[PDB]
Amino acid sequence: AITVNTNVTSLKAQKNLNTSASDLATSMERLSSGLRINSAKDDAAGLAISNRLNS
Amino acid sequence: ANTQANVADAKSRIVDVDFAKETSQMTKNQVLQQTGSAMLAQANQLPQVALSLL
Repeated sequence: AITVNTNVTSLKAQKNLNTSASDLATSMERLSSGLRINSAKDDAAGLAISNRLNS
Repeated sequence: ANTQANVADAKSRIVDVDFAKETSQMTKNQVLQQTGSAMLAQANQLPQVALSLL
């Protein structure tokens, strides 16, 4: 069909572009900080193990 | 004289700096400054994707 009111290819392209931008921002943060684990989003058990090793 | 030597040793253990450790910390923070500068300069260019969509 040739339709004007809905465009699905654009929706899917938007979602892919957003995923790529998120990944790039995460990498930029990790290079700026120098650490792999900046939150518990990253690795939760490693966070606690590293707190104990830090103590 | 004996006691003065031993007490000055004791005070030095508390007050004086360690050059071997402090130079290492300095070099680490130098490298981190250069990396963070590069990363911030690259971060300020993110709003330019909109011009592509526009």
